[PDB]
Amino acid sequence: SAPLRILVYSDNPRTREQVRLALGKRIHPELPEIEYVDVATAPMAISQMDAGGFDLAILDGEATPAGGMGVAKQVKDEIDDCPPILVLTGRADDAWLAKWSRAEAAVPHPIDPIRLSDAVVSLLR
Amino acid sequence: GDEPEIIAVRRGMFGNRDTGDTSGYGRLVRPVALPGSTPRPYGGYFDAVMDRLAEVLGEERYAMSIERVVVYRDQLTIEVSRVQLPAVASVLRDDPDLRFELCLGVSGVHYPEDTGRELHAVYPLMSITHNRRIQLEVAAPDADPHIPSLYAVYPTTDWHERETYDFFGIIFDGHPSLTRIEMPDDWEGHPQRKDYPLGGIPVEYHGAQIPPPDQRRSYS
Amino acid sequence: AWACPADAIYVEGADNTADERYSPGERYGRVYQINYLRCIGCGLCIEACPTRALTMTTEY
Amino acid sequence: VEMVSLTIDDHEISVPKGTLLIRAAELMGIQIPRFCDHPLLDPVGACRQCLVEVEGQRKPMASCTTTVMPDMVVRTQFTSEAADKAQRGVMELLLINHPLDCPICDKGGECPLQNQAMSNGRPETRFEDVKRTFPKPISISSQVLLDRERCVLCARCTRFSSQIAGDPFIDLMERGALQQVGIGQDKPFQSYFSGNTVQICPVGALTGTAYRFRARPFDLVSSPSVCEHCASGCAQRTDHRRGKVLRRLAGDEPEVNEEWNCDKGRWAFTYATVGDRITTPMLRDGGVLRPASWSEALTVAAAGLLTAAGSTGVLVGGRCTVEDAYAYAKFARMVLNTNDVDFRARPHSAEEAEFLAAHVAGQTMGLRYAELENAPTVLLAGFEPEEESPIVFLRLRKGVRKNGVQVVAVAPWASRGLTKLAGTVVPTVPGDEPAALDGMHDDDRLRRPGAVILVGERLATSPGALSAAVRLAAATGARLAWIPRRAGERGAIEAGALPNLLPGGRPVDDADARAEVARAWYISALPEAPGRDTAAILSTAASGHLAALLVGGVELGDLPDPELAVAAVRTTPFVVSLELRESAVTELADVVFPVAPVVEKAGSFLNWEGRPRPFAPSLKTNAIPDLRVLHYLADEIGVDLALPTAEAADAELAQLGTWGGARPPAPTAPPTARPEAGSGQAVLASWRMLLDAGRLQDGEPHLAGTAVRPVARMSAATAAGIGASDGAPVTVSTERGAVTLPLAVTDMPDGVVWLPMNSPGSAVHQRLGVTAGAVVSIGA
Amino acid sequence: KLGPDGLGNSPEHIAKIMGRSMEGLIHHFKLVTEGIRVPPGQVYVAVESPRGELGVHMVSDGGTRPYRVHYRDPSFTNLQAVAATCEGGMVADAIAAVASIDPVMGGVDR
Amino acid sequence: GLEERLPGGILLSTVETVAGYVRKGSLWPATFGLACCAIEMMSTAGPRFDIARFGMERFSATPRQADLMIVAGRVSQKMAPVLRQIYDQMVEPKWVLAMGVCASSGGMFNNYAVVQGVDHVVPVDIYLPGCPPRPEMLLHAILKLHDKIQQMPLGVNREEAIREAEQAALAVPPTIELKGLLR
Ligand SMILES: CC(C)=CCC/C(C)=C\CC/C(C)=C/CC/C(C)=C\CC/C(C)=C/CC/C(C)=C/CC/C(C)=C/CC/C(C)=C/CC/C(C)=C/CC1=C(C)C(=O)c2ccccc2C1=O
Ligand SMILES: Nc1nc2c(ncn2[C@@H]2O[C@H](COP(=O)(O)OP(=O)(O)OP(=O)(O)O)[C@@H](O)[C@H]2O)c(=O)[nH]1
Ligand code: SF4
Ligand code: SF4
Ligand code: SF4
Ligand code: SF4
Ligand code: SF4
Ligand code: FES
Repeated sequence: SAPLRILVYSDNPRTREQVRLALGKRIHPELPEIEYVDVATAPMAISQMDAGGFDLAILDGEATPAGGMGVAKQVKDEIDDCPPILVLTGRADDAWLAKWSRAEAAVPHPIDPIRLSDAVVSLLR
Repeated sequence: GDEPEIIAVRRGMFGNRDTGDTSGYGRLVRPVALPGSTPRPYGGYFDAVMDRLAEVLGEERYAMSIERVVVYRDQLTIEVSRVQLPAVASVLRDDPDLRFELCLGVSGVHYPEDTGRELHAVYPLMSITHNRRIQLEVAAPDADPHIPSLYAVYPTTDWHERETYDFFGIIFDGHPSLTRIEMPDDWEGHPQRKDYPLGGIPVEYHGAQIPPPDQRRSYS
Repeated sequence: AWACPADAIYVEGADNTADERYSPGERYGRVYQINYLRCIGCGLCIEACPTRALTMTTEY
Repeated sequence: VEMVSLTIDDHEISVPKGTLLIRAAELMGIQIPRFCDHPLLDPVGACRQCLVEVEGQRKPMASCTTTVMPDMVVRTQFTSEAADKAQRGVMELLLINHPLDCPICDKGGECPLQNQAMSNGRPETRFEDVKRTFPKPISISSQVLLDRERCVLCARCTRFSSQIAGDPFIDLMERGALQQVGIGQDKPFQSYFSGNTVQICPVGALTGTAYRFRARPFDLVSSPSVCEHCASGCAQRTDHRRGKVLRRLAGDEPEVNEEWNCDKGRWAFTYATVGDRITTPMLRDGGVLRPASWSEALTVAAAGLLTAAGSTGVLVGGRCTVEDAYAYAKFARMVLNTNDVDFRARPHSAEEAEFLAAHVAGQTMGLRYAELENAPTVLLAGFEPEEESPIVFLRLRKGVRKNGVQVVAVAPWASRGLTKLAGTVVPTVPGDEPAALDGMHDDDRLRRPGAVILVGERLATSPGALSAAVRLAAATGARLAWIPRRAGERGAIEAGALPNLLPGGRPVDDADARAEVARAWYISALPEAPGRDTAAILSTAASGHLAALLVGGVELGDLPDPELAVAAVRTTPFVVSLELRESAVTELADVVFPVAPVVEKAGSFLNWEGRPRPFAPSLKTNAIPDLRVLHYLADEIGVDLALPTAEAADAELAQLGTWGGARPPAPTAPPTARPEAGSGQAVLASWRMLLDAGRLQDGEPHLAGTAVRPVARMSAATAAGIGASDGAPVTVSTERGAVTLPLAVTDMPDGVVWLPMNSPGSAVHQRLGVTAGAVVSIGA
Repeated sequence: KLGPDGLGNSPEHIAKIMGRSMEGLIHHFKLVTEGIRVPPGQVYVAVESPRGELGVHMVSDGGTRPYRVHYRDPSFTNLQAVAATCEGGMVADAIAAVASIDPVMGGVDR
Repeated sequence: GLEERLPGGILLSTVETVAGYVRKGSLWPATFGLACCAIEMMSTAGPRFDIARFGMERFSATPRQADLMIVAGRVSQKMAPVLRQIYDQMVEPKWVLAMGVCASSGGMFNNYAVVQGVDHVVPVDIYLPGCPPRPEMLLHAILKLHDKIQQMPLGVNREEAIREAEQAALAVPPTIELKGLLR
């Protein structure tokens, strides 16, 4: 199998750590191994997405210089055959914007490990 | 009716919304009543306005329509019973002695503790000809938040019935199209209802953050 | 901070121990942060201060 | 009840006879200013702030002291110029000497003096003279600072420390303007209820040293809560700032704790932030405990549990909420298909399990605090109300002072709590409790209607003691109530987290009960083999006959034989820990899952009266309860536990309801002969102090400093026979170790030595490996 | 008051509240922190804003915070005239009509 | 463009510096403004000040000609899609100036209706405090953006700068962990 590569985007290193903690090397033993590419800045995330080869992108809607929802909209408008996007929302009322970002799934802060894992499995399945 | 309208029951000294910081001060029970029915000799031209409204409306119709009359801070409010709102609005607009042609809008206010009357719609009416003004108040339960739309009588209430709907869910039955005007149509909930959370985020600081004011302690 | 409409001030008091005193009296504000991306310049803070410790300059 | 009509201002109402004018005004919605008045304290009429004008009285009457009388006419400051003038003059006199400390005062924003000076005070000062001054602040204990200048001498603190808590270590001192609340000398305040004086002070005079200068009300996030520690289940108000709990006020639950706490509940909230908290799932790799992802940890735990099939034990501990304990039981019986479930992480017995099934499980609200205050006679067996369930002590003291409750304790010696209850000791060496209980069948006091027998958890350690208590309750007719020490034990019982019990008091040994619970769980059938208790599970695992353990929130040091417990967990091939904190189990576990503390989790406790004590989370955090850890561990194992949240568990428990069928038989255990202590040896008595080396008390040095001095207590004859002297160090010893503490001659029955079970430097279970009732060598 | 350190509470007020007046200190503290308490009631008050009748429905529940504050902003009502003043004319006429309405959208949406 | 294929010698450095000088000047704002911050932006264009001195008087009516998007006011939920559409319909290189507290962090309006900072939806280059920022403050922020634009790399230098900025950003702790002197 091919290590599924997941892009974790957040200016906050602790959000990236939590995302990587919820999703281990294997979300389930039936699923392939997972390799994480951490990106703290929007330019790096966009360039990585352009390089392709990602199975999922987790974008923090609370990212300081460039929010995850904006990056999600940008990638789904700029990359052809871009992978499913999961957005982390800083509040419940952000749900509407999460829908606008066209992200395949939205997980509110604080990141529930189990909710995030279930959403990731659903997106990769 | 005829009793004071309690919109909230405040218990405990110092406006504590919960158990309270200092022991022994929480036993007070002070109902929060809005001003009640005014004694009949209303002030200024309010007496003339009400006499004319009771003359144009039949005694039976007047009693069925006007639920209450309040004169607070030299301002006249008429608690108009739901259902009867279009009739009294037509009478107020058309009656030459009343002639309240200018309706300034509709304002929604939510009283989650006012049983059977949680949602109030306020209609500020002004008569330029007589240089008078009044307010109508129409109450509706949270269970059946329906009010008769005044679109036929006061077209200006259009968008107001919408804003008030968008922010409270009052249905204003009969409105040509009661669609959200402020919030997106996909929006869930009615923001200005007291039960709708403020929806803020913590304010970020170095090493700390301040939750939104709705989460933090308050005294009223 | 109490009076700020925008929650733009964060303040944490601490004791003026004899070994290290920063202000007269029992308390001093050891942490004092203003989130100027939340400040609306209303000036309620300075009107709130009972010591004039907080002023607002003309620097912008 | 007699009812008297009355007129306050122009309005008229009727109130029960004996009501105070201030209370009538409160019920009517009139706000009379008050400082010294307190509903739960006997009126004192000191501050004179509550003056009102009463028709037929020349002087203004203190509404806080004037009982309502029929046809009385009262005019408050709202409708009487004289009353308003009196109240405002009293306020002015109250403020002349007050310090200009509002900005620096902790009570600022929450100060009754500020509010009542705004609403009933002059706009500006007339006082141009010199203010009275004191050195400020002065510590009256490790926890409480006193600012005598802000003190309005309302005496609420002293009146509380005398009436409510029998700990009058503060009193009003000096005279006149120099009068001040004080402790007299270096002797500290030293009561478990000191924090209440902080919450009862209407000014910033008494303040908590822990909460000092850490916040003002506006930035506090305040949430209703329930105390985690005792089985009292006090309603509380947890206040936290920037995600850190700063204080926990007493709340207002008239049916549970009224407006009081013990110091433990108020200040023992720092345990979750002392640095030992487990923040991520951990796995045993290379013999070291390494951080692991949730996915990897769950997968490893599921693999190990499946490889351990039926040979698994589940130690639930007493800290879990009712929902959490229900999840543990459901996981053990549905997922692990084993009945080896036990929440008792402490000295216990099979007779205890039988008694809990027979008389406790499935029977809620049988006795209530309101009944304790009215019970003509209360018999305490193996129970120290002040050390265990302090609010029970407060209610018993209230009953003693008001309704003349008579308290009897079958205990080796009169603890300070018992003395404060005016209770009479029945001096019994530990283990001889069944003899004393059987010897009270003829006690006329217990025949009296409403008589109550409160049994502590410790009677489980005495064979036949619980059976004797059940027999005594049956013969006398006195209602029997069992009062544990940990908040989650009664919830665990209702959760069915016992080897012989199922949820709702349903006995395991009843085919109908098993069928009903299985139908409610949508499962084929529940395990039928009898379950092993905590001691049996530990013995089996230590012998190597247990394949794995699921240990949730268990302090191995609290078990009667902690050496056995550590050996068991070490020898167990696979150990899964659901622990909030780094612990001994964690050091020896194969998989460790972090679980949210109480402040971060929704749930409900059951207090000793079986009352539900619900609470929503105060801190929103990514931490998850034991419920979800178990649910998703089962899901990885492949069984849908159907407990995604506390709401689901509560709904399932409500659907199951109480058993309501054939009640299990009473224990009826025989009174096994007590061991006889020879020369140089004594029978060990012990109970846990309120403030001791308990883990949840960690991180709070002031509270620990408030703990009672640990002392080994002996009868004078026994101390003389051991060559010791009062105050001199004495060492008690077993084959495992020794505990050395200063000696206190206590007039105990001869041949009995009492120790604090877990006070610092005592740790009786760890240091000696024995519990109350064992024989221990004594020496000077 | 102004001083070499900028704008802030006047030194005389500081002296009054922190030095001599306990009542003054209490009043400053409370009126700044919680603020006044407004007796419960409803009031509709209107002014002639540059764009028309700016009305305010203000409801107090007796607390230190406004229970309900609704602005009838004249721009909100005036924008209902866009259909009347724009339909039939050219887009160039629509621009002039809307500008004549002079809507400030902050008042419109609030 | 071919300017991004140039070798990293002195040629690329000079192209970078001249492009930065050219773009810092003639930095046409988009004809875009949400609330009172828009009024202060107009005042900055007004005679008392002169945005024109900086070559920025041409407020591009269409985003195609716009180079800088001064958000200049509060962004509501319903407006965020529109603002993002306007941003995407500008042609690179683009820059976003979050004028005012509302545009930068939501300001005083910390509630459901406001986005809590336009960086939630568009990359922000400069945050400008004020409510509203006085026109001098806007000019200060604009000059700061000019300084940023002048030092903007290109081509291989741009890629190296992106990598270095990523490496630096991955290490910075969050603001919630700067507990300096907090009790
Ligand atoms: C190929 C090649 C390189 C050849 C070599 C030779 C060579 C280099 C080229 C040859 C020369 C060439 C072709 C050069 C290129 C440049 C060129 C051709 C031209 C471009 C330059 C040019 C056209 C200059 C003049 C343009 C000009 C007259 C500009 C002035 C425009 C003005 C007056 C702007 C001010 C507008 C303004 C006030 C802005 C505010 C906008 C706001 C506030 C928006 C939001 C907003 C609005 C709109 C409200 O009105 C409002 C009202 C009330 C409440 C709220 C609001 C609100 O929110
Ligand atoms: N699984 C789980 N563990 C908890 C929970 N709360 C606390 N714990 C842990 O359980 C362990 C044992 O706690 P206790 O048995 O109460 O010991 P204690 O804290 O000294 O309190 P005592 O019962 O008086 O001994 C502690 O180390 C805590 O870290 C909980 O809600 N769930
Ligand atoms: S000017 Fe002062 S009081 Fe006003 S928002 Fe800014 S920091 Fe807060
Ligand atoms: S106790 Fe009350 S009045 Fe006295 S300084 Fe503190 S807040 Fe001010
Ligand atoms: S310390 Fe507080 S409670 Fe005690 S007398 Fe003084 S003001 Fe009253
Ligand atoms: S009595 Fe028990 S439950 Fe109540 S506050 Fe004290 S420790 Fe907590
Ligand atoms: S920051 Fe201030 S001036 Fe700018 S839009 Fe927001 S409220 Fe208006
Ligand atoms: S409260 Fe009654 S005299 Fe003090």
